[PDB]
Amino acid sequence: DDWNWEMED
Amino acid sequence: DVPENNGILISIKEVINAEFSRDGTIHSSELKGVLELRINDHDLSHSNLKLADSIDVRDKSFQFKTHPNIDKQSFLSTKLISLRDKSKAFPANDQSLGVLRWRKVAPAEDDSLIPLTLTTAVSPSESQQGFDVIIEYESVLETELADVIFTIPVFPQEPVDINTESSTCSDAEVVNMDQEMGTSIKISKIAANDAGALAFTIEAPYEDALYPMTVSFQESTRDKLAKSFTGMAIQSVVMANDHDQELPYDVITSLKSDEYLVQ
Repeated sequence: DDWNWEMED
Repeated sequence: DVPENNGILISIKEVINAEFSRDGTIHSSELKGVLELRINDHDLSHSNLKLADSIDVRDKSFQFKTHPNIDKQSFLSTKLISLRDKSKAFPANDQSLGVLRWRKVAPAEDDSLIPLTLTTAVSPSESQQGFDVIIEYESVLETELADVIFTIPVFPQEPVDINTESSTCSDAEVVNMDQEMGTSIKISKIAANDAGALAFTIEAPYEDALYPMTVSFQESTRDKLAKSFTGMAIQSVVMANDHDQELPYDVITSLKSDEYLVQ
C-alpha cells in the first residue's frame, strides 16, 4: 500500500 | 525497472480505461491517477511539493483526494502538498508515499480522457476463411507510443496476413498467439498526434468471434517539465521552513492503458 506511511520526527 | 532515486523522486502515474463500440463511438472511459513521493535522503525529509499553477485543484471532476497525513487546505488554496503537522517529516526510507489521487470519468460519446481513439471495420475475405479487418487509430499524445499491442481473441490455423502497404507501420508483426488469449499484433511506433491503420486478414467463423479487441499501450518520461495526460505536473520542490529555498529532484510522468477495448 503506497497509501499507508507515517509522518516521522 | 525500480527506477533510480537521487534524493527526492516524484512519480505521476495515470492509468486509462476506455470502451468503444465497434464503429468507434466511445461508450465509457475512466482515468485514475496518483502522485507519489520517494525520498532517500534525511536532508530532504522536510520538503513540500508545489503543483503547476495550471491545474484546477478544486475541479470536482478530478475527485482529488489528498492522503490523510497531507494538509488538504493548503493543497486546495495554494496547490501545495505539505504535511498536516508542520513539525513532522516525510519518511526518508525510499518508500513510495502516496500523497494525492484523482479519478475522472467521462460519459458516452465524450473523448476528453482518450489518448488513442479506435475504430474497427470488418468485411468477409476472398483470400482466407474469415475477415479483412482494419483498425484505425489516432493519437492525441504529445509523445510517441512504442510497441502498442492490439490483440484479437482468435487463434487461427492459417497465419495472420498483415496487409503491409495498407498499414502505417510496415514492421507490424504478430508477436503472440495463444489458445486462451488470442492473437497479438505489435506496432512499433504510433507517433504523436498522428493517424494510422493496422489492416490484416484473419481466419474466423463470424464477426462476433473477433471481439472484444483489446489494445495495450504504455508511456513514460523522466523529463522535469513533463505534464501528465490530464495536466498534472510539479512546478517545484521546496523547503517546508523556507518556501524560497528550492530543492533538487527528478520526476517521472507515466500513462498506461488498463481495460482499453472495442466491443
